[PDB]
Amino acid sequence: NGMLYPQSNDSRIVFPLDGVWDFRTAGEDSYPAEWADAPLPEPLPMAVPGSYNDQNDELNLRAHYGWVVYQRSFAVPSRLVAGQRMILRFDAATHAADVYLNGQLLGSHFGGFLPFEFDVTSALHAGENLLTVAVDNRIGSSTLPVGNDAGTAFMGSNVPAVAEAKKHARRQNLPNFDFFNFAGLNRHVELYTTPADAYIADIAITTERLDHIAGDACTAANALIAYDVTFGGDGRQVRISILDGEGTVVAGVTADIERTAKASGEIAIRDAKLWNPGAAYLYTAVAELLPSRIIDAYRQTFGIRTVEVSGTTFLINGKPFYFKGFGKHEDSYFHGRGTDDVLNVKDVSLIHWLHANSFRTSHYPYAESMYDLCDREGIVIIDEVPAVGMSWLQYANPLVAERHREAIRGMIARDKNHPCIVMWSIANEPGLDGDGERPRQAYDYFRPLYELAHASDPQNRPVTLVCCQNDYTTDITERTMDVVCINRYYGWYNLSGDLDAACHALNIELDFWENIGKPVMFTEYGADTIEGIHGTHGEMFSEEFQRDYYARINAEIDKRPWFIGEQLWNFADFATFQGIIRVEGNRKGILTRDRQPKMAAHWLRERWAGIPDYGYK
Amino acid sequence: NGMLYPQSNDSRIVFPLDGVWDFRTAGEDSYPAEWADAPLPEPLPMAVPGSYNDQNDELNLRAHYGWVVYQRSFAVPSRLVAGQRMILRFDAATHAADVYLNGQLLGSHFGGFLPFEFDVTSALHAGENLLTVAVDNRIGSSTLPVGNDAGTAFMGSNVPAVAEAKKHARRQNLPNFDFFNFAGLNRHVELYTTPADAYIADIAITTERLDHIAGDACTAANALIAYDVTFGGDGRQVRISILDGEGTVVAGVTADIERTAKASGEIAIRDAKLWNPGAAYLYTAVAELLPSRIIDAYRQTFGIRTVEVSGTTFLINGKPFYFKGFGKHEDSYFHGRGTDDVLNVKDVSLIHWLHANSFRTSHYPYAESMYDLCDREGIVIIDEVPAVGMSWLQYANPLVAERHREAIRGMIARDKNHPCIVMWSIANEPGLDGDGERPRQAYDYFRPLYELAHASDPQNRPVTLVCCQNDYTTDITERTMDVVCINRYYGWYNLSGDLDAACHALNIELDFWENIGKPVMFTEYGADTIEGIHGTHGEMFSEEFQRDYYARINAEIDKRPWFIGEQLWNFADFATFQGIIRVEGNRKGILTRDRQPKMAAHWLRERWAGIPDYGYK
Ligand SMILES: CCCCCCCCC[C@@H]1NC[C@@H](O)[C@H](O)[C@H]1C(=O)O
Ligand SMILES: CCCCCCCCC[C@@H]1NC[C@@H](O)[C@H](O)[C@H]1C(=O)O
Repeated sequence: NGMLYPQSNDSRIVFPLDGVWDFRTAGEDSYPAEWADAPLPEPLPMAVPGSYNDQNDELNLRAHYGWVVYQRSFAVPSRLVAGQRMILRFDAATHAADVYLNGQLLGSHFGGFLPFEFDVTSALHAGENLLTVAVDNRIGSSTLPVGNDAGTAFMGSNVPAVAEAKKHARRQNLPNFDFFNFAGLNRHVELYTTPADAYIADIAITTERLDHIAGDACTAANALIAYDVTFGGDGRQVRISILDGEGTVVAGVTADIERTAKASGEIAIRDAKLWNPGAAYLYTAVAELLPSRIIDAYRQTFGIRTVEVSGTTFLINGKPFYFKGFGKHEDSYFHGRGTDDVLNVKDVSLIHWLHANSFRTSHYPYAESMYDLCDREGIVIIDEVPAVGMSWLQYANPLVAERHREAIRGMIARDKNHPCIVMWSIANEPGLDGDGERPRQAYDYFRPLYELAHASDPQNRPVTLVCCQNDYTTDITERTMDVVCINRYYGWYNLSGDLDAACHALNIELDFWENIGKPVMFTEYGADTIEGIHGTHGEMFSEEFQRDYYARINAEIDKRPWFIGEQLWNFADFATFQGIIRVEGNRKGILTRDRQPKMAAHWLRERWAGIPDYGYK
Repeated sequence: NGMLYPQSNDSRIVFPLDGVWDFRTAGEDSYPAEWADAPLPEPLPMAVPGSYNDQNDELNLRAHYGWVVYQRSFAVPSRLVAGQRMILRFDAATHAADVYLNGQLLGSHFGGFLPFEFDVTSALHAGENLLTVAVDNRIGSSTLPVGNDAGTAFMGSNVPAVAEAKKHARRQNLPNFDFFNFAGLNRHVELYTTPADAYIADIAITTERLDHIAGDACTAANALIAYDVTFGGDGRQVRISILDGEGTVVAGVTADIERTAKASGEIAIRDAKLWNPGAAYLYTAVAELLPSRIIDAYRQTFGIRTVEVSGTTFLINGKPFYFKGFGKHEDSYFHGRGTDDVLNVKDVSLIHWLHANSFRTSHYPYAESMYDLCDREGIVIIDEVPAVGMSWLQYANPLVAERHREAIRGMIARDKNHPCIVMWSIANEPGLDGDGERPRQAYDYFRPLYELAHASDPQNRPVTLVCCQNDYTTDITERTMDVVCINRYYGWYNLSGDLDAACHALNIELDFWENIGKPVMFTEYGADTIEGIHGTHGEMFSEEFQRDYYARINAEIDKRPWFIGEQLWNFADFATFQGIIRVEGNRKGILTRDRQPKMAAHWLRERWAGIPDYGYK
């Protein structure tokens, strides 16, 4: 269950397997298994980590349907593997993968946005090893994210010629979502080692209680934190040291390991330095398994802070927080969905430049490094599983339910220790409304997932579901979330270009949510905007209209004390499937795809500069 | 002298140090020494490998002048360093660096585009190590590439207000070159191990002779290759096995090591499979130092092919080659000059898409991985040192001369084994013409560098100097190169917009080069072009004008049998210092900065599809 990011220390080494691999496209529903037995014939180069789709302009890999096969060789010193447990970890293979080492199938995985690993201790041998990874890009009615088994894509555009032509068209992934289906080895691949006899398998750190939080929330007189360390392998003990920002041990305990091996307990820290948005502070929990050498160790970063929904407020360290930010995407020009830490570092700086304080991982868990980055940079995150494109067809499918539970458990197991994460999102824009039994069916599907998210998170953070612009009067699910997160496009997708009418409609629905009495925030709202299109009276697609859009809508939500956040759509223009409403993709970015600020970004920067993280409402 | 890329095998391990480091800007001519002794205070995140300049939009790091300081911690298992030689390698730190480990100065380096390394065997210790790297971005009259000590920039735009304001302006780097001065840890950083007592320090493989090359140049009846293995450390022997593309041992010898410890010899390869443009074939030379636990090994890729200038022809494997391609840059939106193998892979695919066969590393050696990529993809390279912006002020400067020799020796030492490299360039557009002694001074400066390039390369490839559009009648240097490489902008920088006149002037200079009797090629020609600007009669900056420009110019050089190549400027739009002729940088790319094809790219693709690598002229 534990998926601690690979670490190098005196007991452990990490051997990265990133670089330029060999690559071949394969079939729509199969690939030659014998490619695992020998070097790929006539291979293409393919960099990893990275989406494969934009890495070859001779081919049209964006149109590819089905399987591809990656391959590379590697060798490590015998003395490095000797006596060690050898683990091969894939940070992400999108969407499904079969992995072979030296011709042996290690196993398979389906989640396209969460890490998986294999014990390769016995499959490894001395000298060159052959690692073959088949990756499947297919989406459909039983995958998360959701594809369509027939028809059209998301927001897509009677005639007999059409029916016949459609029946013989080349097979394509038909996504029920608005972002391009970038596939492949999107995140890092690495071999790593642990001790074999006994080893640290998982660590969970929680902030249990804060006593006498300072007025500025910089410190608390006392902080009670809890630790939970799980072990694998096989009067044993683990030592736990708490290190402050300077590396000073400010607390330490030695705990007994009890048999499923586990050690758990609490630690009191006086004058604890708290983690806040805009003012990060990180401790390190060092776990050392006890017996020019010693034994196993792991260093787990964490931050001390509480999160609590109280009435219509969202309290971080007892202070009323206001979200400023956006949904993002892991999306960029050559990498596609490939992780890029240069871009992550830049984007975090841009979030500061904008005076935003938060974002949501729309619509899939992001690369782990981005959460570490936001931990140290004081940026708050809503962590979201790839459950986008869902409707009643999915709710009745047990395989989908299991994959959804897998995604929630996987995300929370991977990300539980990040102080920057303050809330979980269990879906984006599922079908929730309508008549007959449909609302009840949606509720019965999502409620146990809400409960699972609460049970899985030792910190017990709030849980939301990001809601589509729907009939809010027949939707009975969204109102039961801890925070109401709504996606609204009044004035863009309806009442188009009419901001007076858009504001009127918005205010009517806001009267509804006011009456609901839950804290509410925007998680999406915006307008496609082509940089350089200008007007004295801004029309749809102009920079001025995007600017006007946010000025009008935000003036309306400023009047509502129970409206605790504004996350717009989107941080930056991003790639989608082609279609009549997509001008080189989705253009609702306040930044261009190359991260350049449109007029609305400047306006928002000015607004957000005057809005404090705490106490705005 | 040897700088073999770090390799992992049974005798060696590589520990990458890439990732998100700590970072601070520092002073114009200094940095705080105590930053090397303890964790950086209030650090910024900075991804490495990458330029730092575009990784923080809160700061204006493009305007930064002077030093910055990088830092990170790392730990490796004691059992892995035990008894090993520990080397810390920097693939590139631009432009100069001081490196510290655990408070100790390891040493310094100048030269922003070639690797350097330090023996850290004694400076390393158990647990966390603190690695600090100060990086200097300053350029001036004694650096390569060349900066200006005062004035304005490359192609930059008496009045007392101006003189006085200039004297008090913020200090900035003033480039004598047309690409932005991206600085920092542009390429990978890694720790690696070798055996300590004796180890392989360098390998050189050369194609000495080909007997009876096949008609299609796919094979030769016999290939004589030579090996040269250098050792460090301290009846010893090294075994050398030659592996073909399938990993089959096709040849092998055991050689004696003699003292500077060295083994050298020749190997005949029967029915050798040759490396050609558009049809790569690679062998591996496995060098194993002879005495569980064994000794030392390194696997050196190579390709079997000859390069020979004969009269006005450029012969690869005895066949008359024609260059199709462009100058490139290592340049991209967030990385700056940072190496990005996703982008390298994509770019190589685009080179195939265009039906080009070559490029030049304008204006600095590229990341090593790109040469490996071109080795396997059959793309020919002209390898160039950062000697750009040079004039007579530099030729009289001993420090410049020494740095130039360092760049040539370093480049060739690093890159000698790549079959894709067919030619060295010792400078781009230096001052060579004029009256009095200036031409002779230039000749006396460059001739020994020409000679040095020939002496340093065991393959003895042709050597060129890429020549500025100058007075070809007083230039006495360019005509003495092995291949004449000219940069010409008739119709753009002069005879502006008049393609008839441009072609007339071109034909007059071509009449000059016709009599020189050297093979001649374009290494630059082009027109700034803003994608989306159109006209029925294309004017400067329109897509049509760029297209017309290449159509007319190329029609003229097609009439000259001695004109053996066309490399245009540039592959893709790239970042420059700001100025009145730079619209978001240099826009002479036939592709946009995001690698999208302008009209001229389609036209060129069509032309190049009909031009064979061999036998065009
Ligand atoms: C009156 C009907 C209103 C329809 C509301 C549906 C809006 C969905 C908006 C979409 N929501 C999800 C996101 O991934 C997409 O990029 C975003 C978009 O299209 O820009
Ligand atoms: C009338 C003749 C004036 C001299 C012409 C010199 C042209 C130099 C061209 C420049 N040559 C070098 C290259 O790095 C630059 O990017 C390129 C350019 O500006 O586009």
